[PDB]
Amino acid sequence: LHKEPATLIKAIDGDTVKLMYKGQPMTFRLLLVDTPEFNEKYGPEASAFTKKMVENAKKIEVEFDKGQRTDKYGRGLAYEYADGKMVNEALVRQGLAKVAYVYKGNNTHEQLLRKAEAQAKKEKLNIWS
Ligand SMILES: Cc1cn([C@H]2C[C@H](OP(=O)(O)O)[C@@H](COP(=O)(O)O)O2)c(=O)[nH]c1=O
Ligand SMILES: [Ca+2]
Repeated sequence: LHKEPATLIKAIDGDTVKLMYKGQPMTFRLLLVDTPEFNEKYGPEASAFTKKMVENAKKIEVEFDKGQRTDKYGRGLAYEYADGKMVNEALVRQGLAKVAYVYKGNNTHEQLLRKAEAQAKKEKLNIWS
């Protein structure tokens, strides 16, 4: 897999974001994770987390997996990085997302995220408290 550039257009919530990619505005849905909706417990915390991580970064990148690049709603499916640090993994590590929606052929970073979740659960963080 390889990283590609993008720039923030606007934060949305824990697992979606509006980015410009190849010069076009797109809503991205982060691969392999599920954050609570804003309406839910830890929703606002997830959204604040990704809003901060992505607004403070100098360099946003997206990395597509080997499978579908867009979902049925036209959302881009990617791993997002903020100054080299994967937002999808950071959410999981902090107990602000569950590993979820693991489809075959778009699951390159599955084990990486599961290891993060195991550590979040150990530490009883947020969703796991
Ligand atoms: C993360 C992800 C979600 N989806 C679809 C499945 C879910 O369909 P339904 O809308 O039918 O439940 C929806 C979940 O996204 P949200 O968790 O953002 O709602 O997005 C994919 O198709 N591929 C993916 O990789
Ligand atoms: Ca969600």
